[PDB]
Amino acid sequence: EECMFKDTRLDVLPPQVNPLNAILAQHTAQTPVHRSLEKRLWTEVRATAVSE
Amino acid sequence: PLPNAVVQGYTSVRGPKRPLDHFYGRTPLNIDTLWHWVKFPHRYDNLRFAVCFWAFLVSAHFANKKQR
Amino acid sequence: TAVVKNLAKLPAATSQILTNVSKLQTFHGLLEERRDKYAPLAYHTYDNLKQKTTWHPIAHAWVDEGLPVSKKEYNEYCWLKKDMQRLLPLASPFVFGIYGILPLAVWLSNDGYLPSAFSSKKDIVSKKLEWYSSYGDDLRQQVGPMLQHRLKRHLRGTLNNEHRLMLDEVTESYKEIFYSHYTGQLRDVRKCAHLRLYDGTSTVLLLTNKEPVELTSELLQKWNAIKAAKLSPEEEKKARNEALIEAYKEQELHGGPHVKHMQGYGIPADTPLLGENAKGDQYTQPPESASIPLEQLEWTGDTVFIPAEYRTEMEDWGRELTKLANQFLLLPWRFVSNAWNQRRLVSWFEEILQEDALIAKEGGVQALSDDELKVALLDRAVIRCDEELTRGDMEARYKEISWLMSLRNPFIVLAWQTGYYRSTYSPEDDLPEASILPKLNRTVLDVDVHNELAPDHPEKPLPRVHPALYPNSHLALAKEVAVLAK
Amino acid sequence: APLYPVLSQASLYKRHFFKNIKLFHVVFYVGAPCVTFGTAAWSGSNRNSREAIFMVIEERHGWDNFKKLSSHQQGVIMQEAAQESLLARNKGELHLP
Amino acid sequence: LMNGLKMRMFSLARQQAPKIVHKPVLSPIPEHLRLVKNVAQVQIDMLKLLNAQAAK
Amino acid sequence: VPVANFRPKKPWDGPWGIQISQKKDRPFIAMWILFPLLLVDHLTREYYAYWHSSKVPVTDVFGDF
Amino acid sequence: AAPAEKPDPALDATKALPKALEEVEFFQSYAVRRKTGFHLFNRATGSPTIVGPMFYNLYNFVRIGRVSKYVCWLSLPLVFQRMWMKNRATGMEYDIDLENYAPFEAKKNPMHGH
Ligand SMILES: CCCCCCCCCCCCCCCC(=O)OC[C@H](COP(=O)(O)O)OC(=O)CCCCCCCCCCCCCCC
Ligand SMILES: CCCCCCCCCCCCO[C@@H]1O[C@H](CO)[C@@H](O[C@H]2O[C@H](CO)[C@@H](O)[C@H](O)[C@H]2O)[C@H](O)[C@H]1O
Ligand SMILES: COCCOCCOCCOc1ccc(C(C)(C)CC(C)(C)C)cc1
Ligand SMILES: COCCOCCOCCOc1ccc(C(C)(C)CC(C)(C)C)cc1
Repeated sequence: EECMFKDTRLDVLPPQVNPLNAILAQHTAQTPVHRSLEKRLWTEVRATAVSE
Repeated sequence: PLPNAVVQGYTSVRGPKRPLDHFYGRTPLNIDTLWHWVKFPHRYDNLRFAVCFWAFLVSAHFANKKQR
Repeated sequence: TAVVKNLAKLPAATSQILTNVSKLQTFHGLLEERRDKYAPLAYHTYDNLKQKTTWHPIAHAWVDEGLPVSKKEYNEYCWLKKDMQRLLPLASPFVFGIYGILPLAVWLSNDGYLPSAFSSKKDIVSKKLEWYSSYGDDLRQQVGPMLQHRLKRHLRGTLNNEHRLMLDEVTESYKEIFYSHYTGQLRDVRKCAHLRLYDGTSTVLLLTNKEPVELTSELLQKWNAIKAAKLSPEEEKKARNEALIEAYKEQELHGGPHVKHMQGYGIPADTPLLGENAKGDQYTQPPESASIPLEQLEWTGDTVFIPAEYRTEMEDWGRELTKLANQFLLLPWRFVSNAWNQRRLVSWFEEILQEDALIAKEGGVQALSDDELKVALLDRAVIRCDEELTRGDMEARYKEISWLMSLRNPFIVLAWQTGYYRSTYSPEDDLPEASILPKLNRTVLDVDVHNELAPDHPEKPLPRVHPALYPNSHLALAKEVAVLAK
Repeated sequence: APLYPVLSQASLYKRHFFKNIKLFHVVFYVGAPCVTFGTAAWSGSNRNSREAIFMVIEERHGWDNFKKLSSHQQGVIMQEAAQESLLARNKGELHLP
Repeated sequence: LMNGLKMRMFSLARQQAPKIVHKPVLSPIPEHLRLVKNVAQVQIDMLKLLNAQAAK
Repeated sequence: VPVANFRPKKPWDGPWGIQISQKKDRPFIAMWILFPLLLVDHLTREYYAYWHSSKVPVTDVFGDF
Repeated sequence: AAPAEKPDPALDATKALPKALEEVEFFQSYAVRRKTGFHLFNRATGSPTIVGPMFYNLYNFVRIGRVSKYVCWLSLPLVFQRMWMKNRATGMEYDIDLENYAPFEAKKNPMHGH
């Protein structure tokens, strides 16, 4: 009843959770493993492309 | 007889009341703070006695003359 | 003053008025000729109390995808319809008498009360922008906040009954949509779509020769595939009916359509047999279509849209909220039932959707000019003329409200729109101080429409993730990238 | 730099006298003169004794003749009438219908 | 407090000006700005290191 | 560049707050003038009919008589 | 239909009687009086009266008033006016002829109507 006569903003703060983790986890769960290993090839070939 | 909301003055949340202003550096001016400016008559009491006497006397004079 | 200034051009205005009427007649002839052969019959429906018609865009707002018309010509059509509405005070002398000229003087005083013919400008875009910046933005900037309050107080209800009416999952989205003028942060449109959680599930029953079947994403996908294959009708109808019987079996396994167990709607069971008509244990009398075998299941071509808007429906809005919704959109509102204002709002909705379609045909938003985009956003009621935004912010705003209007719900549309008309005035001259940061800029990429967003839990809001940070975003955003880089 | 018509301190000091009233400050302060000089005590007694007085007068003496007499004899007859009415010898000394 | 008595003493003096008490106001704006500062410094160190790598 | 969601006041923004306060305390001011007027209207009143009255005060509203 | 609302304590009745008793206790607190100058005529039995020991409270509140304590007594002389006029009227000599011709509020007087 005395909510107006308090300062409870510290008792209720916005969480520091990154929602991106929930997104990337759903991304890996849907993909297979050989595509995960392929991404290491896509990155490596991109490095050699920038090198040449 | 009555619910607690009516007694405490609120259904769910007690709302803050704006406090009363004071006007620092001067006397409060309210219906009950007027004796600071207007005391009972004390300056012309003896003149009141004199004027009451003279009013009674002059009224009696002219009334008696009219009646007679 | 403006009275004599407009009387000076009143002779020169009648010719333009009649020319505009002819243009309107020709365009309406074309549009109705197309509509009378390509558009379905949206039947009239009465409200729950069954005294006045009710209107929804899903059934009544049809979009002629394939209208051979330029966007500017449609703008002319709509603007001249509004001019015909504004020509109504000319009837005052013909119903009141020769003394019915003072209303005509009041009409001629303000230029915002007048049609296009009294304007010195020529291009429809410049004319529309002049009218807006002179009269319409000001008229709209004084209805926005009050409309927002009415929408809020429609959701939360009156007399301290929020614990009985509001939902605890739409709470943070409600706050971000309605109280972001406190924070100064931008809004995500998906948080306005979360307001639809107050409503039920919107369904679509296709009517067959046997029973109604609920439409699903799978059945719709199959029908679109069959439509794209361009097969013969002997094969097209066969595949459609195959998908239809499959969906019928699927919903019969689900436990019937969603509508059977929703308050206010329902499918009757088999009729009962009364008294001696009861033949022992068979207390029912099935319909005629029970004789038809299920393999002959064919779509009747008839559809029933059920929005299930238990809190959002325009009927329960009221005498005042409807009028303010029409005021805020610069539509006619006075001295009419809420049904007529509902139709006016739905017609505005249809106009905006057709304009969106024509814009997408013309090459999107980027093909438009700056004044044309400004005028489009003014028509959508998301910009006020005292802002001076960038082009990217305008494009993002258009994309936002276009997606929001694709959902066919006026309440969330108005909730979104009214947020862009919450401006304050300071009591001091020095404050607000001159800012140090640059003007707000955005892009079409910053708007997340291609992803779903769950409602944030009450008092546990989450930060905003850019679409670019998602995996494979460069592949999903490739269209916008190609449009912007070019 | 206030853009509004800023109100002086003394004007607020004076308006506070008018808006800082409580309910009892009106009720009792206006009820005391009202209850004393009202339809109950003084004004009522006066104005309702006058009716009986002039009824008695017009029945016994007459209003025109009463008007012709002096203020003294007028008051004498008025007092006699007031006594006759207060007594209520015919009502068994009871001011009831 | 006295032997066999307790009392409440009130002064009698006009208050010419209000009495001030330092009640510090909690606000998130300074911490917002400090968080912005820290994140920007992170990105600045990142850019400097990446430039050193790309050029060296 | 200025700060957003801020603008100068306009006629349709209504009066300022101090003006609304001045509107509010007008009944409270007229109270002091009207309660004495109420008491004076009751105290300075005379009845309109007596047992002897051959006439009663009449007030022609529209002067038709 | 089946809303399942929790009990609201504001709808209970557990403060009205305490508040009224608090008001009555504040009233009775002003009845506290010193021993000096105390006198109260008890009944003939020696037991106290009812109104007697609850006059100090009332007059201690009259002390705190501002306008009523100087105005509400001005209707009291009127009581003595009645006390005197009634006795004047109990034995007032009157004319038999006027009483028989114009009796005040007597029944069956056709000039009144009945
Ligand atoms: C034998 C006669 C009776 C006994 C002797 C005389 C009486 C002695 C007692 C003292 C005098 C009593 C006066 C009696 C007058 C009377 O008859 O009272 C009745 C008369 C009306 O009678 P009529 O209408 O019949 O003439 O009213 C007045 O006299 C007017 C008095 C004005 C009082 C105002 C008080 C204001 C107090 C401040 C309050 C402020 C709060 C805000 C409110 C505005
Ligand atoms: C006893 C037999 C059964 C009958 C029971 C009901 C009797 C009702 C009559 C007594 C009414 C008393 O009415 C009393 O009014 C005051 C107004 O000052 C209310 O007072 C309330 O409102 C005010 C403001 O208006 C608030 O600031 C306050 O906190 C709150 O108490 C009381 O809550 C109520 O109790
Ligand atoms: C059994 O009860 C008998 C008491 O009743 C006395 C009737 O009093 C009439 C009104 O009295 C008041 C005066 C002021 C108030 C307050 C102080 C609560 C007024 C307020 C709310 C403005 C502060 C309440 C009642
Ligand atoms: C608004 O509500 C307040 C109304 O309260 C009125 C209460 O009235 C009763 C007060 O009367 C009394 C009764 C008893 C007493 C005293 C006699 C308590 C008893 C004592 C002093 C002998 C202990 C004093 C005053």
